[PDB]
Amino acid sequence: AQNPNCNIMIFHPTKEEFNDFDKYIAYMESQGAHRAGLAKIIPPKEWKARETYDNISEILIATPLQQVASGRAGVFTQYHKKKKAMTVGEYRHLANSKKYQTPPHQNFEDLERKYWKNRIYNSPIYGADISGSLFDENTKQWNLGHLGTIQDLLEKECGVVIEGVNTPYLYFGMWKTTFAWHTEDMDLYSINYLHLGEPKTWYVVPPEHGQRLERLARELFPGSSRGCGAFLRHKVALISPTVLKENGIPFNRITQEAGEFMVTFPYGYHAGFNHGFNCAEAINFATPRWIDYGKMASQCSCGEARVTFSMDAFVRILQPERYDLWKRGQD
Ligand SMILES: O=C(O)CNC(=O)C(=O)O
Ligand SMILES: [Mg+2]
Ligand code: NI
Ligand SMILES: [Zn+2]
Repeated sequence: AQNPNCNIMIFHPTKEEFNDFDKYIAYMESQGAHRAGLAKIIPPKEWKARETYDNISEILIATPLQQVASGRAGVFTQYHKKKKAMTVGEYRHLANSKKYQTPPHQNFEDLERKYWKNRIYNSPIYGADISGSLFDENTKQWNLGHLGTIQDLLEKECGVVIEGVNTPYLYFGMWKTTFAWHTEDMDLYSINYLHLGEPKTWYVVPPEHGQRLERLARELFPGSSRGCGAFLRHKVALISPTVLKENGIPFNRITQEAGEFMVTFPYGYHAGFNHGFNCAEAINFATPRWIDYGKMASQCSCGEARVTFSMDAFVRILQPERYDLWKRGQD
């Protein structure tokens, strides 16, 4: 079996190998990359996402989210308080302010230490889940706005024809902005490209061990667990690497830098934080190997997780028994 220790793999495709997205994902899995739950792909040196970022300040963050934490440094929840709209120019200036900027630090490890020590005492502002793309339309390779759609994958594999669309989202981060422990909707893959700015640190649990993380989370967030059978779908719970190590949860960590892609694999729990002002673009995708994960994916039926138009159809076709009780939560 390839990659039996479930290490995060880093790939360096050639420009020739960067032409066929599906085929390269299949290659990475042939080498065991999915066992980690997360892979890093460094694009060929010849490739560019776009010519420059020189006009990005005019993008609007309609609903910036202030991420307020509750709990202890290693085990906390975050709630998202909606703030007034601001441009990316305004946001970048805010990120660079004395109140919000990255603190002095020696290296990524010292900054990771400062994050876990001090995250809970601050409320950074995240511009998340903004529909859009920063890939140039003339970028033909690994353009996250030109991927094959999940609906088309389901049609190719299963013959069924469903409504829904699949588009990318932009994320504007600052120091301490946080993504809580989660898998993707319907345990899809994701791909994330860090367009510009400061790094993003990721933590991931191998898919084969995801249930271990879930069991820990029910012990650590016991009232949340009683309220919903899939509360990690709410995307509010954080657990530090120290706490994971204390409880024997297998995980890995890696830092993504500007210009790099990350791929999360089906049922690969992940969480992380931003080091400073940055902009990432991400989208869900499917392969044939996903279909079984989609059939088995948990769902939030408490009604908090409140999910997309397109996820309806996935549930309806792959999980017809759930369909009924799941859409009572989403209506
Ligand atoms: O970049 C972020 O804040 C969160 N990204 C993801 O969880 C992802 O790409 O799957
Ligand atoms: Mg602009
Ligand atoms: Ni994700
Ligand atoms: Zn729920």
